[PDB]
Amino acid sequence: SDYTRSLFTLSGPATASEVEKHIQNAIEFVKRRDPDQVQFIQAFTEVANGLAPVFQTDLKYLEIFLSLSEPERVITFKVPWVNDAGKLMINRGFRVQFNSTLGPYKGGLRFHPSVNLSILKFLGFEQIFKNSLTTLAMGGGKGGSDFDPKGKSDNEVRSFCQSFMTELQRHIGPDTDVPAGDIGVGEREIGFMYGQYKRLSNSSTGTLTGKDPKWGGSFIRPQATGYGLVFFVQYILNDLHNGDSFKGKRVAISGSGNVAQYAADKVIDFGGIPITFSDSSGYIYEPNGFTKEMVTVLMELKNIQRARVSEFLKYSNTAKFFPNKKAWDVDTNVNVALPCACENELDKADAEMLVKKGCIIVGEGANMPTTPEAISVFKAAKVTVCPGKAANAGGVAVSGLEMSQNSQREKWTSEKVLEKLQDIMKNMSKACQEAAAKYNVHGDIISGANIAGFLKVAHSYCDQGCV
Amino acid sequence: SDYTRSLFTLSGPATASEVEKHIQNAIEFVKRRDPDQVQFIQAFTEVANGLAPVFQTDLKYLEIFLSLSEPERVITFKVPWVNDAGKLMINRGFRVQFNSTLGPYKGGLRFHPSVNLSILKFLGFEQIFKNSLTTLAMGGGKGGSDFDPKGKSDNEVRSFCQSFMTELQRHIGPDTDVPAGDIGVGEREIGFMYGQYKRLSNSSTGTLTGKDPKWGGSFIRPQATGYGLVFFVQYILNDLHNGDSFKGKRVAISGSGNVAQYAADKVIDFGGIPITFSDSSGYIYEPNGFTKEMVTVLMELKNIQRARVSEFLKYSNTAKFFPNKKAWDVDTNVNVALPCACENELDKADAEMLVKKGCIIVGEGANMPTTPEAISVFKAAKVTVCPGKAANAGGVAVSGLEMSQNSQREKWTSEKVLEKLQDIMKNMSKACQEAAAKYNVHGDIISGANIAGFLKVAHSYCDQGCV
Amino acid sequence: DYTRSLFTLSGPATASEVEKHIQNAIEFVKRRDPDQVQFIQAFTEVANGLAPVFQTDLKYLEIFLSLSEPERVITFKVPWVNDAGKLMINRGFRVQFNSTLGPYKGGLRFHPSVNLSILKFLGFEQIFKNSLTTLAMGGGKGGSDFDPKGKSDNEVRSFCQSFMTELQRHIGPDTDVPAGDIGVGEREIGFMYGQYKRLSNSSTGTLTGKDPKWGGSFIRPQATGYGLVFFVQYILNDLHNGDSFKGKRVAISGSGNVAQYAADKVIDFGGIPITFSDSSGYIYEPFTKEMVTVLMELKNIQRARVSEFLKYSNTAKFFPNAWDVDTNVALPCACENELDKADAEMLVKKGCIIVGEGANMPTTPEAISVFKAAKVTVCPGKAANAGGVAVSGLEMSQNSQREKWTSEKVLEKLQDIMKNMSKACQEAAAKYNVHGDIISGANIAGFLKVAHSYCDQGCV
Ligand SMILES: NC(=O)c1ccc[n+]([C@@H]2O[C@H](COP(=O)([O-])OP(=O)(O)OC[C@H]3O[C@@H](n4cnc5c(N)ncnc54)[C@H](OP(=O)(O)O)[C@@H]3O)[C@@H](O)[C@H]2O)c1
Ligand SMILES: NC(=O)c1ccc[n+]([C@@H]2O[C@H](COP(=O)([O-])OP(=O)(O)OC[C@H]3O[C@@H](n4cnc5c(N)ncnc54)[C@H](OP(=O)(O)O)[C@@H]3O)[C@@H](O)[C@H]2O)c1
Ligand SMILES: NC(=O)c1ccc[n+]([C@@H]2O[C@H](COP(=O)([O-])OP(=O)(O)OC[C@H]3O[C@@H](n4cnc5c(N)ncnc54)[C@H](OP(=O)(O)O)[C@@H]3O)[C@@H](O)[C@H]2O)c1
Repeated sequence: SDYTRSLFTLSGPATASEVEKHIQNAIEFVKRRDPDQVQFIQAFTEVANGLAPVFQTDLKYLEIFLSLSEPERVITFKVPWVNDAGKLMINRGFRVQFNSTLGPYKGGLRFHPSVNLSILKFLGFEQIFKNSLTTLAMGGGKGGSDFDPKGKSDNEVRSFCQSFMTELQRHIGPDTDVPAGDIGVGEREIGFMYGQYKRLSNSSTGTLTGKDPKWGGSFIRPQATGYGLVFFVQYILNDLHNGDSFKGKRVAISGSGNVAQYAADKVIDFGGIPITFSDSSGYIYEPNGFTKEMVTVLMELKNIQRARVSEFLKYSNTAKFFPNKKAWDVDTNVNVALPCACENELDKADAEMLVKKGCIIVGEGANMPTTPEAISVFKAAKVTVCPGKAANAGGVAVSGLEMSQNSQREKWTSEKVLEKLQDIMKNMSKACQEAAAKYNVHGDIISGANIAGFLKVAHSYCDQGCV
Repeated sequence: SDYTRSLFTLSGPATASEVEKHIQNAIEFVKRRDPDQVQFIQAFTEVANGLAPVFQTDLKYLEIFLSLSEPERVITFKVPWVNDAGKLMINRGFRVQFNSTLGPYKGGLRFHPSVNLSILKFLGFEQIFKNSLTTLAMGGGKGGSDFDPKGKSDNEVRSFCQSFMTELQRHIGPDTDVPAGDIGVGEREIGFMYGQYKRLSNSSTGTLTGKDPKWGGSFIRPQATGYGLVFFVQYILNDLHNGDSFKGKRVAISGSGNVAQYAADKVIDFGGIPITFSDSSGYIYEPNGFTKEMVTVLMELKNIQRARVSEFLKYSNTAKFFPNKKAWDVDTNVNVALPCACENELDKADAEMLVKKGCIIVGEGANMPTTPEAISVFKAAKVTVCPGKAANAGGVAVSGLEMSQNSQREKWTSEKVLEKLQDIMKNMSKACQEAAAKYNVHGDIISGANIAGFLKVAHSYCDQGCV
Repeated sequence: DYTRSLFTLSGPATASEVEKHIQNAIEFVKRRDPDQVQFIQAFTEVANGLAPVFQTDLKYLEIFLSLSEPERVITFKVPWVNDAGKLMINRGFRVQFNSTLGPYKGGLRFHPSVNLSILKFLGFEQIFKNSLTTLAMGGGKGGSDFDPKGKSDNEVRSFCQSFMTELQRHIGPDTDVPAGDIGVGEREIGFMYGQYKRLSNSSTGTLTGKDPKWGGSFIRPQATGYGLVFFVQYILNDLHNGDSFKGKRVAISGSGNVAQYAADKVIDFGGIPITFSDSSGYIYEPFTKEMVTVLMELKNIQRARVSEFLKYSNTAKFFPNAWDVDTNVALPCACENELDKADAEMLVKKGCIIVGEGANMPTTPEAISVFKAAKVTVCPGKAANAGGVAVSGLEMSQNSQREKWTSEKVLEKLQDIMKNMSKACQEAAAKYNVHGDIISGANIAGFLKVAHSYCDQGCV
């Protein structure tokens, strides 16, 4: 029942070495088209290599992957605005509308002086497949500006947000493109942009996500990524570790932001014991673990005071702080590791420590926390690694549930949103295992997440005539 | 109260003979407007004759009926496309937007060399009143082209589908007109047309039904018509036969396609015993019935092997095959007959056999299976006949549920779709019973389906000012 | 100035200070687009030509910098199926740079070399060339890396239709009117117009370069050559005290459409075209209208060399491997950098008083210094070869009026555009204290009309 077979030049099975040669030809082609987009080339390389098992079954999938690598539409535009000194400023705005096969373009907006086309293309490309994994009808996109919010008054941010949306509104809509927040775009910016969009469009629709619950926002948004991480690991523990669970397990958490805080809260609900938190200055350790009340104290320190983790020692006599050390160094048995801080935070040496300390599963809350060599250590040790692209998708999944609520003109209760998120992570975990088994890398959830995300997009793309 | 009375020339009660004359005047008027639309004239005649009891209460309903017989909008358009040899081809495309009183125009697309305006008008006119019966907010329409898919490559169908949708997209939309599949338009064509519509409109909406579950499709689509038939008959048995049920009932099913297969499955869920299946070559018979396992084997033979019913004897020692005979000929008591093969399959002699064999109810899975002379035999014998326009509407009902899921941006589970389909058939059966009791006679479900479908449109038409 | 308070830089500056500020502007442009080599060079060259304006008020350098950011750039995937039935994906672009003076206007280029940096450089320069025409046209440029060579007519048709299926969403008669360029001629304009009309369900002037049977204009082939002669003639009257082409021996380089029709209009003005050229060599006849027709037919149908025509004229002489022929007005109409320092000294010694550029940048910088010292006026190409874009604007006017003009009416309007363009260049040169420098005057006039209008409109 393949109606698009004739369109593709490459076809049929291939050996592993043949597939790498074809992947190299694809990477070179991407290089020639965009010679200096370093981040985008690297993202294409990583995703392609993660799909090698699929390409071995049929090389047509590599051709589909290459055709998806070209964005459907990119809009770059001048943004004029007047600052509080009365001077004209000009910034660059972007919206990369990468793929809409499974639904409207979906993806955050980043306001940061480092923003450029290469960065937004790399984030938008990966966003296609993370959004695919949520099982929701969402395509992939990303946008933003080189506008730097730092040092700017509230009114200057309002002026820029209004000018930025004056152009962007022409290209977005509730069934077309639904942007969201990112670095530099939080509740303040989403509100300013929503007001401008509503005024110009003369409509109240779900054209942005991350909105305040008072006007179209959703519950569980702050907790989504941390909770979704724990839901995913809990389901992987049951399915792959023969009925195991978080109950009674000591959990080493890195990071102390929203992902780490709310992952800790859900671990406690499941009976686990979170023992560590961390930041760039060091890590704190509670030998008998953190309680919900203790996590609340930490949340106030990080979210209100924006303090270092060492400050928690003022509130707990049992807590110990270790400067310039990672959470993985803690001297105690650790049964579960949840890196929720930043990319490359868990390296080869960290993985070797955790294996000896008794770690059975790793759950990635941050993006690409585990180094390639650390993943090799865990694979050899038979320690399951839950990939971030599936496990940390709770935030975008709730963004889709926000679109659903706006489409339904109904605000769900917090309990209903939480049930929907857990069920999404349940279905996502099953899809990863099934994809891994079908392609003969059983138990490789990292491969299963790459395969499941890509294949739904690829098959639908051919269903739709490859346009 | 009555706010439109002054608008109508015909009014008031009328005798049966007066109504017969007025129907003739209406038919002649329809002929003069479209002298050579043979199928449309016949469709207008058959629906009109089924509504005589309503016209006897108030002739204004005949004037409303005549006004509904003129489509709100018909669009015909040239469709240029280039075949695989590089030669320009021109086909004719159509969209008959017949009525939108109860909701957006809803109806399938047919690609077949026989397609013309008269055929699409007859299907679109009748579709108004079946879609009304689903209780859902759907109008009536039909479209397609004289394009002949036979002998065409996948690429040639893709080329035609894109050019066809290039024009059609201008006249349809999620709140305006939602086409679907039909003969010559299956998933391949729905996929190709959806991709083109998405590209031109720059939107992801439920503007087509019959979509794949990966991008906006619904569960229960294969099972919808067979399940809905059994749901409808079950409710008629409870309401009209004083708590009767499918439990313990021997069910003679004709046909061996999708309707027959899934009707048997739902019969088993309700405790009935399906004893027969049939095709053009003959019928097979199981004295003690078919199990779900036996139906599964039959489904594989028909859907994959494309075999005849006789092949099933290879898998069952209890099965018996009778060549060149109808399922109604089976020598055993039959309590329920479900004709699911084709029009006019159950004639006067077959009905006389079925009454003597103990048949208490007939449920039409196919279109017009029961001949007029067979219906008279059933009426005298007090055998309930469930009209097909209500009993086989499960497919269109699920298409409405697909629109609901797209509007809500939420994919329902199989179980939720099935419950909603069952509730639709419950309210449809109650409405048919109530209309028959109020206007013609208790237990005449055929009259009740004609009346209930028409009156919801007619009263809504007057509510809306007859525009 | 209602916008004075908006600008950080203000007030007069010395020549060295302007050089410092221009360098700061260039560095800012590089960091934003580090690898857009052609665009950086384009920003640099245009900025240096405006240094006299910047010295009067640094506000203009800040305006120039804000103009260097496109209003809108759209890049899009173009899927199409070739004659073998295989899916092909190409990249399409539309750089909508500036709309201050009117709808975005600029050609479409289909060539494998096409990329964002090139289209930005052409689109930026197009803003100021279109401003010089005096017509209400902004600046833009677009195209695709699609390569027409080796493609069948049907493959070009399929690509053009898919390309326009996306492009139609962003263009329109009052919004953006694309045109042809390398790789986009009558064939492609026709295919794209058909797709646009079908999707938009309208017949409007959203493309220029259209066939006269459906919205096209006369004088389209002849515009650039005719406009060059008009511009030089008006400069001769204005700056050389009533001088004219009549009786003047005209050394013309090249043998394309520009050189041919420039020769035809030179003859109409009473001048004597003495030279033509090709890459293999140049011919010199101590030519008539009949001879030019033969030369055009021989070159345009046979695709022959100029030497082949020398067999057809006994008076013609061919020199293998145009300024070198010696005899008692120079019009370079062949290619860039064709006129070097030594050639300028040759021509000055031969007595040439005016140079008219039909090609892009024919005269080297060192040659311009030689002509400047000799007081030989050089008419910049960006004004003199703008006749094609001017007639494209006249095509928009005819479409807006739903009236097809006679050939005579189109030609009169093209001539009047060049009369007003030459005056605007001269007056700008006088106001900024470089009298007779038509090159600077063309740079100044094109920029100032956009910049002042940009401030009038609130700098949005
Ligand atoms: N929706 C989401 O939130 C979401 C979803 C998927 C992935 N992610 C990824 O998750 C990470 C951030 O999660 P978040 O939202 O909780 O962000 P956040 O609020 O910035 O928290 C990040 C935490 O990591 C810490 N950190 C950074 N570098 C570190 C290092 N080298 N060693 C130890 N701690 C370090 C930070 O401490 P300092 O304050 O000292 O830097 C902070 O406590 C990023 O990688 C992000 O891309 C987030
Ligand atoms: N499924 C739906 O969406 C839907 C909805 C409403 C109404 N219907 C109607 O229901 C009927 C069947 O639908 P389906 O989906 O089951 O189609 P199908 O898959 O073609 O099955 C039709 C069955 O009837 C048999 N048949 C045809 N002519 C016959 C004859 N003269 N005597 C005995 N058997 C005969 C066919 O056997 P052969 O292979 O020998 O022909 C086949 O097994 C048609 O009237 C259709 O229009 C279907
Ligand atoms: N035509 C327009 O609409 C237009 C408008 C504005 C500006 N221009 C500019 O004008 C220039 C030429 O335009 P065109 O219409 O004449 O193009 P064309 O019709 O292709 O003719 C160009 C001619 O120049 C010749 N040539 C190339 N390099 C040469 C060299 N080094 N010495 C002598 N001759 C050389 C070529 O001779 P061969 O036959 O041996 O190749 C060719 O015949 C280009 O720079 C173009 O951008 C054109």
